[PDB]
Amino acid sequence: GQKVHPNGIRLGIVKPWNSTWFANTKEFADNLDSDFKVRQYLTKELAKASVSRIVIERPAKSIRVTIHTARPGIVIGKKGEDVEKLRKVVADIAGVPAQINIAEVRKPELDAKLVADSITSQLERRVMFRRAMKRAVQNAMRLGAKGIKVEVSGRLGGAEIARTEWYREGRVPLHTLRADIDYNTSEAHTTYGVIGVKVWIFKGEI
Amino acid sequence: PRRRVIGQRKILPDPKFGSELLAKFVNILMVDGKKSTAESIVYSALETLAQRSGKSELEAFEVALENVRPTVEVKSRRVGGSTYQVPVEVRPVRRNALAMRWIVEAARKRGDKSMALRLANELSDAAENKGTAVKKREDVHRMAEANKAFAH
Amino acid sequence: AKQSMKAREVKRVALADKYFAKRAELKAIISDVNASDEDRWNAVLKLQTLPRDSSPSRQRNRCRQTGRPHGFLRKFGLSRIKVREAAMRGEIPGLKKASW
RNA sequence: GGCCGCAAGGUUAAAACUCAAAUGAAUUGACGGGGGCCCGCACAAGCGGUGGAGCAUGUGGUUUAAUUCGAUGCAACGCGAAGAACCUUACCUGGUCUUGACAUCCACGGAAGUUUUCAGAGAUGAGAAUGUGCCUUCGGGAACCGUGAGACAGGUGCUGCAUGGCUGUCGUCAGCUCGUGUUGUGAAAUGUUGGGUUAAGUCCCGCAACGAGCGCAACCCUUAUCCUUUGUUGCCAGCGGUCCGGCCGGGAACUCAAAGGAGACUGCCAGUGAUAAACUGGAGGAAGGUGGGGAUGACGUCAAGUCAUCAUGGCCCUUACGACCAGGGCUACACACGUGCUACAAUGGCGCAUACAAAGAGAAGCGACCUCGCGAGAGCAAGCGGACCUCAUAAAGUGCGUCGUAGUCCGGAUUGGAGUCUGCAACUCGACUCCAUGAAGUCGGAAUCGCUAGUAAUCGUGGAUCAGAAUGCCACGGUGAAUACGU
Ligand SMILES: [Mg+2]
Ligand SMILES: [Mg+2]
Ligand SMILES: [Mg+2]
Ligand SMILES: [Mg+2]
Ligand SMILES: [Mg+2]
Ligand SMILES: [Mg+2]
Ligand SMILES: [Mg+2]
Ligand SMILES: [Mg+2]
Ligand SMILES: [Mg+2]
Ligand SMILES: [Mg+2]
Ligand SMILES: [Mg+2]
Ligand SMILES: [Mg+2]
Ligand SMILES: [Mg+2]
Ligand SMILES: [Mg+2]
Ligand SMILES: [Mg+2]
Ligand SMILES: [Mg+2]
Ligand SMILES: [Mg+2]
Ligand SMILES: [Mg+2]
Ligand SMILES: [Mg+2]
Ligand SMILES: [Mg+2]
Ligand SMILES: [Mg+2]
Ligand SMILES: [Mg+2]
Ligand SMILES: [Mg+2]
Ligand SMILES: [Mg+2]
Ligand SMILES: [Mg+2]
Ligand SMILES: [Mg+2]
Ligand SMILES: [Mg+2]
Ligand SMILES: [Mg+2]
Ligand SMILES: [Mg+2]
Ligand SMILES: [Mg+2]
Ligand SMILES: [Mg+2]
Ligand SMILES: [Mg+2]
Ligand SMILES: [Mg+2]
Ligand SMILES: [Mg+2]
Ligand SMILES: [Mg+2]
Repeated sequence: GQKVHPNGIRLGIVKPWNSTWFANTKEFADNLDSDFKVRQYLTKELAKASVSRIVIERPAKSIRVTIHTARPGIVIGKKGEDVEKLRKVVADIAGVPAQINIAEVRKPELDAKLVADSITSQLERRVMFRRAMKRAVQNAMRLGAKGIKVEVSGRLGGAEIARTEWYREGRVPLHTLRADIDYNTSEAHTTYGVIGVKVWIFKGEI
Repeated sequence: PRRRVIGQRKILPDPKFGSELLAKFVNILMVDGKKSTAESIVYSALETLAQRSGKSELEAFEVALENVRPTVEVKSRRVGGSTYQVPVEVRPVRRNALAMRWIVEAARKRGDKSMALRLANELSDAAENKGTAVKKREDVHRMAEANKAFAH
Repeated sequence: AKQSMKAREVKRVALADKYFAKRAELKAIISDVNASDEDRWNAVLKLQTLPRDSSPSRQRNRCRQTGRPHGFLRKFGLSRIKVREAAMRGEIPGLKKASW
C-alpha cells in the first residue's frame, strides 16, 4: 500500500513550517508565487554549496531569507561580497528589500537532504548503488543516529527491468507521531533514465 | 451475531396512558420518523373502539391481543437440498411483536377512508376472530401442526 | 500545458486591462434607461469594434506553475496536485491535515 | 518363427523410426465437492429500495466533415472534468505564417504609449497626428518595439511492457523478517510450536533457543463532566428607569466565547481461575472496561492506473505532426446498460395563522430601508474586510376549513404565447418568471442492493468550481424507528 508523508503528518506536533508569514486572501497566491521563484533561484545558483532548507519570512512589506548550508564559507564569499549580490537579486525578484542569514549545519551526514543529494551525485558518476547506500548507512550510524533507512528505486545498473532496493538499521517507527523523523528525496538522471532516492532518519522520541 | 454481546434498549411510556406496550404499538405504526401522527391516529382509533365497545381502551386492546398472538412457529433447516420445517416455541415478547405486526399489516390493507377507521374496524374484528390477522395465525398454527414429526 | 496556451493567456490579460475603461464607459452608456435610443444604437455598434480578447470572460484560470486548466483553487492559485505537493513540505503557512 | 492348448491364449523374443529427457526421495508454498478452532450486515432476525413510468447524467453501438483523448470484472460507467455558447479545445472545414505564438546569441532603425481612417469574417495590409524620454564619465549602458541569417525553438505525436513521482485493491486483515547459537549432505528448520487468554504475533506459563526490527496498542484531532483567568460586538440572576426595545444605568452570578488544568486507571469490592494472565458481576461517577467518531494502511500481489498535471530514456515531424483566425462539433439517435431525481396519493393535496436550529461566505464583493411591477426583477441607496452589517422568514411540525377514493382539487412530462438577467454575442446550445396545455404512471417479471442507534428512513440549510449555468460532490442541523434465538 501507500504511505503518508512523514513531514506532513507531524507539522502540528514536532515539525515546524518553512514559511511563517500571515496574509489575507488577496495576497496569498502572490506570496506563494514569489516564494516559489525565490526558492527555485537560490536552488539554482547554490547547488555546489550543499544547502538543506530555505526559510522565508515576511515581517512587514519586506522579506528575510535564511539558508541552512554545510559550507557557509563558500556561500559568504570574500568579506560578504556574495551575500550582498544575492540579497540584491532576491530584492529584484520579490519586489521588496531583503535580508539574508546563513546557518551552519553541524554534522552534515545527519541531514536527509544532503545524503540524498550525495547519493544522487555518486549515481551520476557511475558508482554501484549498493556501495554508496552502505556508505550512507554507516556514516549516518557512526555519528549517533538512532536509525536510518535508505531506499533506491528505478532502472538500476542500466537493466532492462526496473526494481526497488532498500537498507535499514536501527529504529524507524513511522507510525509514532511524536518521534523525530527527517525524510527527504532526490532524483538522478542517468544515461538510461531517472532513479529515485528516499532517506528516513530517526533521531529522538520527543 | 457471532459475539453475543448486545443487551436491551429502554423504551418510553405512552403519553396519556402510562403504558409501554402502547408505545411499542405506536413505534410499529410510525413511518419516516413521524411519531406524532402515529400516536394521534392510534389514540383516535382506540377512543372510537372504546366508544363502540364500552369496556376501555386498555383491556379491549388486550382482548384483541390474546386472539392474534401465536404459540408455535416453524424454522427451516436444510439437509440435502430440501428443508425440514422444524416447529419451535415462541417467547412471549416475540408473541407480542408478531401479534402487533400482523395486526398493523392487516389493517394497512383495507378500503376505508382513514387509517384510524381501518385500524379500529380491523382490531374490533380481531377482538372476536373475524379478520385476516386471525386467519394468518390459524394458517401458521396449521402449518406447524402438520410437521410435528420432526419436533424432537 | 503547451506554451501557446500560456502566451494566449498573457495576451488576453494585456488586452483586457488595456481596454477596461473604454469597455466600462460604453457598457455604462448602454445600461442606462434615461438616454436616446439612437445613442444606444451607436454605443452597441461601437462595442463590437473592440477585439474580442478584451473581454474578462475570455480568460481561464490556470495553475501558476504547470498550466493545468482543471482543478483550480482561487485561494492558493494552484491545482490539487501542486497544492498537495507544496502543502506536504510545509511551504504553505498554517495549512495542515484536518480531522474532526 | 518354434513349442504348448479344444479354444481363450501362454511362453521364448527383435528391428526400423522418434525425443532430450523419463524417473526416486525429501523441501517451501498453493489448492481440496479433506479434518479441527475462530471472525466479518456473511447468513439468520427486521426496515427501506433498484429491475416497470417520465426526466437528469455517464457508457456501449450506430451515424457524421468532426462527433477530440483516456478509465472500461469485484477494484470502469454523476470516473479524469470542483461546473463544453465564444474562450476552455486538444477534433472538422476554410483563410493565412516560416528563426516562428514562446527564450538566448549577432548586425541595423529605435522610447515606452495615446487617440485615428480604409479593405477584410478575422488573422492581417496600408495610412493619419502625437510623448519620444529616464541614471547617464554627454561614450550612453537599456524596460521595451521592427528587419535580416543560422545555432535553434515547438510537439496534448508513439512506447505506463524502458522509467521517477503519485494512486487503487487484497485489508485496518494480524501478520512479515533479521543477528548469533543449534539441527540437517542439502533445499531448509527452530525461534514464530504447546496450555490458557485477547480485538490483536495482546498477555501469562512451559520450551534448543537467546535477543532485536517493521506491524498491534500508546503519543495526535473532535465530542460528553467539572475547575481557574478575561468580558466585547457576547450574557442578564439580584437593583433604578422605561417609548416594553437588555432599550438605558448598571452586574461578572449564568449561557457563551478561548487559553490553561482535573478526570477513567480493571482504580475499589465479591466470585471463578493454574496464587498467573484474565473472565462474570456490584459501588461511586458525566462517562467502565478500546466511552463515541476521525487521522494513522507492515513485507508484498495484480508487467493493475497515469508519457494528457509534471519530470524523463529511446523513436519520430521541422514551410509542419509546429503557429494565428472565423465558423462548426464534443449537446446527434431505430437501440442496450449503470448511477440518480420525481411520482403513482387521504400517515395525503390545497388555503389561512403561528413555534424551535446548526454550520458557512462576503470588496471587479454581500447588499438593507424606501418606491414601481402579479412575477423573475428594476431605481435610489445605508452598513460591512465582519460574535456588530448583508446573505437570510429554516422545512417537516401545530390549530382551523375544504377535498371523500376519482386517472381525482393525485402526477407535472411535452407544447404555444409574452418576458427578465448575465455576457461582445443565448439559432445550433443558458438559467429563471408569468398565462395557457395537461403525457406515461394505480407499487413494478426473472433477478438484485444498503443498513445494528442518534444508525436506517424522512425534512430543510451552506460551500468549492463559477460572468451566467446542480437532481452531482463536499459539509451542517430537526424528527427519529424494527430486529439480532443463533453459527
Ligand atoms: Mg511544455
Ligand atoms: Mg471560465
Ligand atoms: Mg508366437
Ligand atoms: Mg471352447
Ligand atoms: Mg520426477
Ligand atoms: Mg513424488
Ligand atoms: Mg488446507
Ligand atoms: Mg481447508
Ligand atoms: Mg438477509
Ligand atoms: Mg428505471
Ligand atoms: Mg468517449
Ligand atoms: Mg481505451
Ligand atoms: Mg460517486
Ligand atoms: Mg468550442
Ligand atoms: Mg508506475
Ligand atoms: Mg552443519
Ligand atoms: Mg508468521
Ligand atoms: Mg519458520
Ligand atoms: Mg514445531
Ligand atoms: Mg500460542
Ligand atoms: Mg508484538
Ligand atoms: Mg494504531
Ligand atoms: Mg453505577
Ligand atoms: Mg458497573
Ligand atoms: Mg498493462
Ligand atoms: Mg503498472
Ligand atoms: Mg490502458
Ligand atoms: Mg497516450
Ligand atoms: Mg474556435
Ligand atoms: Mg461528454
Ligand atoms: Mg397539484
Ligand atoms: Mg387511489
Ligand atoms: Mg401553469
Ligand atoms: Mg459493525
Ligand atoms: Mg443529516
